[PDB]
Amino acid sequence: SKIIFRLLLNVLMSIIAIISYQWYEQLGIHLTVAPFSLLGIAIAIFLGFRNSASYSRFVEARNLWGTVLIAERTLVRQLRNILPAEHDAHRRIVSYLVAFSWSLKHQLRKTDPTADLRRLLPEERVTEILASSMPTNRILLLAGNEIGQLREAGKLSDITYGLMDNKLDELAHVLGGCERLATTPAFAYTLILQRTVYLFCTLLPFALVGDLHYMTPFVSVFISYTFLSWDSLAEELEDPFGTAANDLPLNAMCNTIERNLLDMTGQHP
Amino acid sequence: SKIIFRLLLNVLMSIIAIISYQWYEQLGIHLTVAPFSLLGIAIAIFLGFRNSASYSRFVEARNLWGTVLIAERTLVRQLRNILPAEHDAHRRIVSYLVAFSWSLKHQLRKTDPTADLRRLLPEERVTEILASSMPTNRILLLAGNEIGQLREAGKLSDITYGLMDNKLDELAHVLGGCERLATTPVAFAYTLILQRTVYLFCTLLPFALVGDLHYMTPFVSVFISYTFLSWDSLAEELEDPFGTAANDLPLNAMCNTIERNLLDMTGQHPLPE
Amino acid sequence: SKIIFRLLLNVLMSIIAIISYQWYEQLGIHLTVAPFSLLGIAIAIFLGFRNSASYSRFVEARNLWGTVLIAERTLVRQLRNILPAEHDAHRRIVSYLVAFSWSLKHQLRKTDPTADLRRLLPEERVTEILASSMPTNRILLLAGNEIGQLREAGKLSDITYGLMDNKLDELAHVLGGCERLATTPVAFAYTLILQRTVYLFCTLLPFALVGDLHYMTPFVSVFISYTFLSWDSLAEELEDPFGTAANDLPLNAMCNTIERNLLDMTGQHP
Amino acid sequence: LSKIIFRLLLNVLMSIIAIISYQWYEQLGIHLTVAPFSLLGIAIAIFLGFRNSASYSRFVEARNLWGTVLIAERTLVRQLRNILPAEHDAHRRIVSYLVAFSWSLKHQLRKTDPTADLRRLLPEERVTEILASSMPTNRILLLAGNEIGQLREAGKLSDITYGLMDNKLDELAHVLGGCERLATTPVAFAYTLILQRTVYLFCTLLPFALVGDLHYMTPFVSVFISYTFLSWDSLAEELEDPFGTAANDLPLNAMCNTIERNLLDMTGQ
Amino acid sequence: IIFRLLLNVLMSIIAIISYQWYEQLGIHLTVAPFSLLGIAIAIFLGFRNSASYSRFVEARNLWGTVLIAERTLVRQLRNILPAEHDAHRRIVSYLVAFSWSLKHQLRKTDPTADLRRLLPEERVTEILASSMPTNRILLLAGNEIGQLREAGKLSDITYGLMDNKLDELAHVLGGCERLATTPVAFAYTLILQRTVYLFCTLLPFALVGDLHYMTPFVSVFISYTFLSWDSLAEELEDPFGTAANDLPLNAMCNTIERNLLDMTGQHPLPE
Ligand SMILES: [Cl-]
Ligand SMILES: [Cl-]
Ligand SMILES: [Cl-]
Ligand SMILES: [Cl-]
Ligand SMILES: [Cl-]
Ligand SMILES: [Cl-]
Ligand SMILES: [Cl-]
Ligand SMILES: [Cl-]
Ligand SMILES: [Cl-]
Ligand SMILES: [Cl-]
Ligand SMILES: [Cl-]
Ligand SMILES: [Cl-]
Ligand code: NA
Ligand SMILES: [Zn+2]
Ligand SMILES: [Zn+2]
Ligand SMILES: [Zn+2]
Ligand SMILES: [Zn+2]
Ligand SMILES: [Zn+2]
Ligand SMILES: [Zn+2]
Ligand SMILES: [Zn+2]
Ligand SMILES: [Zn+2]
Ligand SMILES: [Zn+2]
Ligand SMILES: [Zn+2]
Ligand SMILES: [Zn+2]
Ligand SMILES: [Zn+2]
Ligand SMILES: [Zn+2]
Ligand SMILES: [Zn+2]
Ligand SMILES: [Zn+2]
Ligand SMILES: [Zn+2]
Ligand SMILES: [Zn+2]
Ligand SMILES: [Zn+2]
Repeated sequence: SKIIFRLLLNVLMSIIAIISYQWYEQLGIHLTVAPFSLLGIAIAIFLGFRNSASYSRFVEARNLWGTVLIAERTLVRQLRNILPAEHDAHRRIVSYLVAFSWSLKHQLRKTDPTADLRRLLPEERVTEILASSMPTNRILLLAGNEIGQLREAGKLSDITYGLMDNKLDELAHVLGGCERLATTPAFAYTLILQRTVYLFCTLLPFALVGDLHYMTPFVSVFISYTFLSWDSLAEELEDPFGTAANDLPLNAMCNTIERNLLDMTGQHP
Repeated sequence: SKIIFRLLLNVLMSIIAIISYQWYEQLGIHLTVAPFSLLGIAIAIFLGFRNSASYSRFVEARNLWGTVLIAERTLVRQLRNILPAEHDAHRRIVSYLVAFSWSLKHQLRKTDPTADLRRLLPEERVTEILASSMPTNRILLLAGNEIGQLREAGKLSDITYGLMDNKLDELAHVLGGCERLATTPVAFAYTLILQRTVYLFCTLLPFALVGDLHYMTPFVSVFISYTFLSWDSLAEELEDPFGTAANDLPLNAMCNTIERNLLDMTGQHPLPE
Repeated sequence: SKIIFRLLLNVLMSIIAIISYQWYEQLGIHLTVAPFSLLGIAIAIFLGFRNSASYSRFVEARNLWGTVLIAERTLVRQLRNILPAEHDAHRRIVSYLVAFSWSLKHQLRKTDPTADLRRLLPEERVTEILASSMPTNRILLLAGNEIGQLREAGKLSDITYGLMDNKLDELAHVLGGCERLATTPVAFAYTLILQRTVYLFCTLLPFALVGDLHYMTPFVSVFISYTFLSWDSLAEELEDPFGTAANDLPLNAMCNTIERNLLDMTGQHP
Repeated sequence: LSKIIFRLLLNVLMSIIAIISYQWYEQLGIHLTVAPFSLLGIAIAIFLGFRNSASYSRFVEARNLWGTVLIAERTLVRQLRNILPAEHDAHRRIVSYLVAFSWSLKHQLRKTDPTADLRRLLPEERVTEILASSMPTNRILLLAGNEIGQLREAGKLSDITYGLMDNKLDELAHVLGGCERLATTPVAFAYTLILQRTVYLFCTLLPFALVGDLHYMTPFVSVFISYTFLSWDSLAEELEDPFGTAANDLPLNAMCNTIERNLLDMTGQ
Repeated sequence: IIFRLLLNVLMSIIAIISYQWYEQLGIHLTVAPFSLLGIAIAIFLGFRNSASYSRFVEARNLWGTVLIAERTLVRQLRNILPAEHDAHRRIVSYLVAFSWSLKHQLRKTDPTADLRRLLPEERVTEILASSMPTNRILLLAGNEIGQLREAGKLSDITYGLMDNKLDELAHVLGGCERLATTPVAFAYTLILQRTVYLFCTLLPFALVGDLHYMTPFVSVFISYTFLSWDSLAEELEDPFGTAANDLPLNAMCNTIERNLLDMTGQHPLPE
């Protein structure tokens, strides 16, 4: 958030514009507003569409995480409703579902899931999970064996197994959607558009000065602020899985998921 | 609204601009229209996309609430169609479905669900529900218990149980979606910045217009201002869909419809079932 | 088409503006184009987005009606494919399905479904349906009973019952979707504000076009007003999809299509 | 079809008129500045933008529905092969229905005679049943459904596997309804014509408004702008008839051939 | 792009040194008409880019579904039939073959080496003999699932759960094939590109009256803004074109192979 830096440099560029207006018609240099109107409206259009895309990715990310909570709540719901007495199963599945959420956070944050895993699962499971090119996937497989074994033992039918299998499928879709949003970056343009906006804002006073004279800085900074604010919104929407204040609060969301699942299985945080 | 204040303040700034125009050249200050055009067009473009995001949130809230009515109607339809004789289960499940709606409403309004729940559920359940940090979720789990019991007693097969389970799933998506929409909107921070940008734009505008319009300044300036502020205020009215304002969702009426709907669909006759 | 009114109304102001221009200097009033460019462009942007929303609402209402035809077509196909000999059950269910659509139309037009119900259903059922304050919903429930009976009788299994149950769900989504779109549209209030803004703008516009256009004022002004008024009125047309106007959804025709479909050839099938 | 080249020629002519008739503009009091035409052009571009968006989406939807036919038919055949590998008679019958469905859909949307295609694929008895119907394509689905219906009655399909295939007939029904929906007069088609006339009027007036500024340049600039608006506007009419036979409508014949070839490929024919 | 920028500079010089001549003869270019046109062009490019982006997102989503569906199908095989490792390995081969085969089909490259490395020779012959190889692979995968069903190792229910996944892959195949053909408004895109090109080359002549020697600077900047946006659109429209960036597609086919070898304990290397 060196937007305040970019403003100050604008005020500076404005002063340089006023000062150097003295030599403007002489060097053979004239700068009108109308060409900058054209360019500025074009950039605003492009910024409008770009931000629209950024916003949508951020919302999709928030939604995918939304689905983790919904699908996990419902899997636990089904286990209790279908197998009310299998409390061991209840607890092991819950510990996989909770491990899934934390490991999803670690995967997207590019951090180590070991501590969280060790808190939740026996060490043999941790080892098996850590060895996988995709830990969240191994957890889904392991949650799968729990309902799998219940099915082998005749406690679930093929139908009731399928109802719960569908929830693991839904979690696979969340996993896939997040990995798609993480490793998605023509982000190359987000930077190009940014430099465009920067260059435009810094050239702008030079074009305004002929008309506004001493008023240049105020108008220049006002227009710069509007474009720079809008442009920086994109930047803040473009790393939804990051650690910045305006990124998704994944730690808090994992705590909510865990709290919900412990609540449903009669445990106290 | 506060908009009439904003218009009147704009008239004032216009009159100041007319009367302070004289001192303009003396202070060496020019304000042309062209840079304000650029700025205004930029702001309008941004307001367009912003409002589009606001509208979408409101429409989603509305769809989520539409889903409750649909999912609950069909769950009751399925119970009557599949277990026509099981009136006690019908009444238990209906009262959970109605409790879910009211509970959802209270949670989003951050109001006390107690009256509505006491009105609908037996006391052993009501205290269990208010014991949770997640009452609405608890109510779904209890509705699930009902159909779970019909399964265990052989009244529902695994298949017919499945058909009803799927409807509990739809209600779960509603709960999750509503909860997501209830937390601070995405990039709210900017919506506030934009509003301030619009405010500053409207109030600086006459100073830009005056050199061209003179006394006509107030008329044109408040007109432009009304256009920008009306559009910007629409976004505020759309952003709290679960709020208590009249422009927000009539959640109370919606929960009444749901209740009346499910009561309509059931009732009458005793017998061992 | 009070666009023809507003256009003439606009041609008046255009004359006024030609007869005043000189007298502007005497009253101390200048009105340049540029401020009106800014304001007109903003309005166009907001009109664009607003129309988009209106259009989306219209299209959704159209798709929901499409679903009625699709889901009713496939429910009857399932009955024919799974229980080919059960012609009595076919007739009964088909009449509920046909009653569903007409009942949905009446609900959305706020008209009396009594005649249509009596044409299709037993009187006992017509009274049952009219008793409900949600009659379309009651029809689905009644359609479901037919399917339910066939399952209790063991003619459908749980699986094949489930296949048909899904189609009743689909019709439930349509009922719900339509009820949602029938209620006063999102921020309807603003479409009325935008409408007034467009009007005022078109009215004030010639007063600011004179200085540039002189005599050409009424022509260019009426052209601009048509463009903005055309587009705004389109919103009006799209906003009430279940209305009775000629530009609203042809609900009677669509209900006729559904009926002819389900009764294709005295309801006979290979 | 391509009447734009006309409108361009009419535009060059109005440019020549404008130049010639410019002098007499005074002593009448008729001026045309660019600025009000800037306002009008921009408003038109915005509306063209939104309108073309809807036209584009409708054409995309027509293409997607046809794509669903390929997908749903592939998988129905796949399912039949995988579930009943030995039942080649049923394979051939169901395939001929699925192929018949495709061609009949095309005939329906083109309002052409399906008879020869139907006869090349099905026995006369079935062709008779199909053509007797007021809704032939829908009746083909019913017949396809009776084929899988019979396999179910004979116990070769269980209810579960009958269900898997029934779902594909549902998809085909969504395609049929969707196409019938798209085949009817577009939402607000009337405005499309209104917008067209607006663009035409604007384009023919434009050179009168530029001549003041551009003199002899008028014809070249007015035609460049006119082309731009007319190119964009004519994209609507290019996208508004997806089922037609023009070069830029969907190649339904080739698509039906692709469908047929795929199904024949999958059944060793 | 850069060649169109330098030509823009060259047109600007031509504009400066010739400005005097032509304006004398009664041929004027002002800024306002080019402002109208440029803004209209920008509006059109906005909408165009919007369609380009949406095609791109669909491609990403379709390939996302390959990973999801293939992962869950293999998970189902292990959860439902834990002991059936031969069947596991065969099906994994078909799934991995499907992905590589899809990529080859979309890129129009030769799938033979990927097929020959994954599958028995007889099966490769069958697949290469078909005009729809990727579809043939789906059919073969379905065969494996269908065989376990005939042997009564899958019930109809559990067979069904897996059949659903094969369906997801059928929708990926077709969506990608549809995306692979020429875009719906491709002809206009050619028109708009040329329209941007001509606008950029004429622009200096419209500016020079106002900017003089500054003309090459403002002209090159405006041009860059328009051509960047156009260029981005070109890339996005064509997620499987023969000019595409192959990194993500290759990445994805490798990720899924790795994932499935992991899931069937073919990794890591034994002790
Ligand atoms: Cl769920
Ligand atoms: Cl528990
Ligand atoms: Cl439902
Ligand atoms: Cl009851
Ligand atoms: Cl009842
Ligand atoms: Cl259907
Ligand atoms: Cl499919
Ligand atoms: Cl065959
Ligand atoms: Cl001249
Ligand atoms: Cl075969
Ligand atoms: Cl294995
Ligand atoms: Cl394994
Ligand atoms: Na970050
Ligand atoms: Zn779900
Ligand atoms: Zn438990
Ligand atoms: Zn899936
Ligand atoms: Zn539903
Ligand atoms: Zn009852
Ligand atoms: Zn009792
Ligand atoms: Zn209380
Ligand atoms: Zn004066
Ligand atoms: Zn359907
Ligand atoms: Zn019959
Ligand atoms: Zn004049
Ligand atoms: Zn005059
Ligand atoms: Zn004159
Ligand atoms: Zn499908
Ligand atoms: Zn065969
Ligand atoms: Zn055509
Ligand atoms: Zn294995
Ligand atoms: Zn590995």
